Amino acid sequence: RAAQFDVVKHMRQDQITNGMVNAISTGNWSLKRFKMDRQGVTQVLSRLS
Amino acid sequence: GPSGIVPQLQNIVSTVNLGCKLDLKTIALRARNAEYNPKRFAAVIMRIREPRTTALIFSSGKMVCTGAKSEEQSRLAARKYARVVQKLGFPAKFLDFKIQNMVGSCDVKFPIRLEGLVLTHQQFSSYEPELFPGLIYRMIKPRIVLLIFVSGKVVLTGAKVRAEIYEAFENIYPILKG
Amino acid sequence: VMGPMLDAATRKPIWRHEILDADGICSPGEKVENKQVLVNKSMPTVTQQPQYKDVPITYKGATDSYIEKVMISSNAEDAFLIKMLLRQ
Amino acid sequence: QPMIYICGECHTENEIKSRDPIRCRECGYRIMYKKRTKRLVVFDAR
Amino acid sequence: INVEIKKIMKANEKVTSDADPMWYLKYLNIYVGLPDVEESFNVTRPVSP
Amino acid sequence: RGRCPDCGSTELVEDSHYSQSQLVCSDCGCVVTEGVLTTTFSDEGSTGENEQVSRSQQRGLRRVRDLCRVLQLPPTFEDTAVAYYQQAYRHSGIRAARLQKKEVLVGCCVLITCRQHNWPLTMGAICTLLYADLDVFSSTYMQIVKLLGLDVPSLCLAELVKTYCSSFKLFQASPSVPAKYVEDKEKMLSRTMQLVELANETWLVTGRHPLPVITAATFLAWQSLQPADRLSCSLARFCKLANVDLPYPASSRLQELLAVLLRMAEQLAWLRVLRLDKRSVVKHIGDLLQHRQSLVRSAFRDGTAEPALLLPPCMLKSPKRICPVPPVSTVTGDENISDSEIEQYLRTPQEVRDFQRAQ
Ligand SMILES: [Zn+2]
Ligand SMILES: [Zn+2]
Repeated sequence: RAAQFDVVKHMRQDQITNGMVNAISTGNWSLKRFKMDRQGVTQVLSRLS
Repeated sequence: GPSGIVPQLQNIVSTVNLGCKLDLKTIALRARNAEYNPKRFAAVIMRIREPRTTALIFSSGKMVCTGAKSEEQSRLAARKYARVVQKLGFPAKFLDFKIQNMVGSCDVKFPIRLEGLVLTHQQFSSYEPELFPGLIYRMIKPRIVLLIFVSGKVVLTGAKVRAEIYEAFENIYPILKG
Repeated sequence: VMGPMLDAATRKPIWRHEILDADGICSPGEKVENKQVLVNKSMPTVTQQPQYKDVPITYKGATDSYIEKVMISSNAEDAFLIKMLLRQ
Repeated sequence: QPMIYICGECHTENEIKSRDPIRCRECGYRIMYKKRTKRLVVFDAR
Repeated sequence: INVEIKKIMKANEKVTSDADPMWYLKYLNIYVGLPDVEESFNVTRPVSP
Repeated sequence: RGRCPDCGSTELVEDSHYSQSQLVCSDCGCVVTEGVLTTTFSDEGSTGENEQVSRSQQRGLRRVRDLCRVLQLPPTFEDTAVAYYQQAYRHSGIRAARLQKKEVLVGCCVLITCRQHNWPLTMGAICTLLYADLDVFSSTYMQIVKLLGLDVPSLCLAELVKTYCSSFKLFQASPSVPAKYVEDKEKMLSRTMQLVELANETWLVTGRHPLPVITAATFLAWQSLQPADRLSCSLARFCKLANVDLPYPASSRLQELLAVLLRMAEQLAWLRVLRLDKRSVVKHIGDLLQHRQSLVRSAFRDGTAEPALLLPPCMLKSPKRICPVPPVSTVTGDENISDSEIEQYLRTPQEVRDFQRAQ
């Protein structure tokens, strides 16, 4: 553009939400910087008693 | 019938073809009542004081006039411009004169709540006060656009003959009477 | 959701719609048994007026149940939500 | 013909028929329950 | 949520442009608030568990 | 089959006892005595067929979704917005239109989407992100709507106020607002309703920018809740506390509404006795709001079934004459033309040379 861009036109906010909720609900994470792809991190809380 | 009032006319628009090509630079050179800019536009602007009108003449030989109150006054002014061109030396002639538009307006002496009208005539009504205060009504018979305001004033445009303006007027009379 | 289908010969809803209410959903306090419908949901088959196909929510189980409480709520995406609590 | 749900945490008849988004009459609550039936159901005291 | 988020944001406090020297975008502090719910009129209310 | 065992049944319906399947028909109480079993999928583990699409077209689509993710509204807003966009991308004029008109055209479809869900959203809030300007984007907005002729609601008055009122900072203490400025939101929003309802019936809403009405009402409602504490404030002094930038018409709306409320004030003798004016009328709106429906019908001169004129300001100024019959007329257009008038519009060669020298 002939004039400076504004970051508010792109400063978006669904990414953090999606990542956090998907990791906690699905129960498997891929920390590809750390290079670990573990699963079975979460369990539903057993309300038998 | 209406409430004793028939719309007035505000403007006239007409065109005429002079039957020959013209040198715009010469006309602007020798006309006291003309303005022209060759480097950006292809037509010369001129005006006369009676009938108080303006004319737009291209090098192609066609002419557009506005400012008239009636079709006869537009035709008279167009003949006046043709005479002006003739005295400038060109073989100007008054041919195929035609009226193209005129504007009408009226008032009903009582206020109108536009929200109801847009709520009942969605197919024709536009109500965007934040963009333009007036309500826009696209009327189909005759092919006329009516502009309506809360004061009860109504404006009519888009006709080729005056009977179209008055026809749209009495067509909208019962609707606004509701 | 549409209400119970009444038999003109009886002025009473058909057996599979016996438990329903006028709104098309089951009534707390009442007694449901196998393959009776609980909600009478319908979807658009057209995906000129839209046509609709039946696809109810039915109870399937061994013994009867009683209906403890029925909840109705909503998200902000306009999606309605029903929940029911059955007891034995 | 009108239907009568009761609101959560205020329990005032909420009287909704149309397909409007669910809402209380005064509360902010979005949750409602159905009222009991008027048909009688017999039980076996075993 | 009370001392670690702040360090992790601190560790990445500034992003740098591709050109135009002294152009930069800086985080200075970050907050986490209290629970609330979306509603269909970009308006909010607190909620219970 | 379709038939019953021997006769004219035709329908086909299921039946089964213990996880089988059969065929119910009806002319007798029969399954047609035949049935069939079912074979099913599952115990394993919305098209593709996605066209490449014009590169610029999908670039625009990306703007569509990057816009709707700002407001973070529920997803179906995004998808249906995309659908409307694709529908609009089927005409030569839009394709050849400059990219700025494209940057605005994404905005309008998202806007009409929210209008369908009666989701409150205003004009500039969109244009904020689009480098646009009032005329550019409004003119274009009209163009597509008339082109598509789709039905779309207006901004309904009460909807926008909820999100507008909730944006203020008056609801908690802060170093900018000590408690005397703090107020309960419920009371304020109620009061604003009781004022805006007056505004519309008194013709004030119609044909004006709507937001100035809200600002004026909120300012005065906030004052009137603690007038002894708040009479000393002003428009900007109040707004900058809430970091709100105010309408300049809000002054016009304010003068208008005070003019209205003093005319209500005179209707009651026990208000009349105080000789109310601009300064004092504010601290009694709590009194007037209880009886406003009586005040209006005691105040208007228009007592007809269908002393003060209950009319919009456009003629509260009163006509200089009440529109006598216009002089609709014709003339003789065929007369001769005076050549002297024509020659007056011509420059002499001396004047021609003067203009040549000047040029
Ligand atoms: Zn409630
Ligand atoms: Zn048979």
